[PDB]
Amino acid sequence: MSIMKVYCQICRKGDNEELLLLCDGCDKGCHTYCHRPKITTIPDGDWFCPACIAKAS
Ligand SMILES: [Zn+2]
Ligand SMILES: [Zn+2]
Repeated sequence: MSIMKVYCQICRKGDNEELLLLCDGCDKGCHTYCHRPKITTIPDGDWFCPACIAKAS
């Protein structure tokens, strides 16, 4: 078996799940308020993290 729990890359906590953004690209997580600059809109759809966007460019 495999158990997967997502934790924020910055604070390493898995609380505040609505605000813990999960990347569709790489499956890593980060809270809106743990990003800098802080994210002040909750994405309505899927999320791609800044590392994945930089690489895709
Ligand atoms: Zn965090
Ligand atoms: Zn990513």
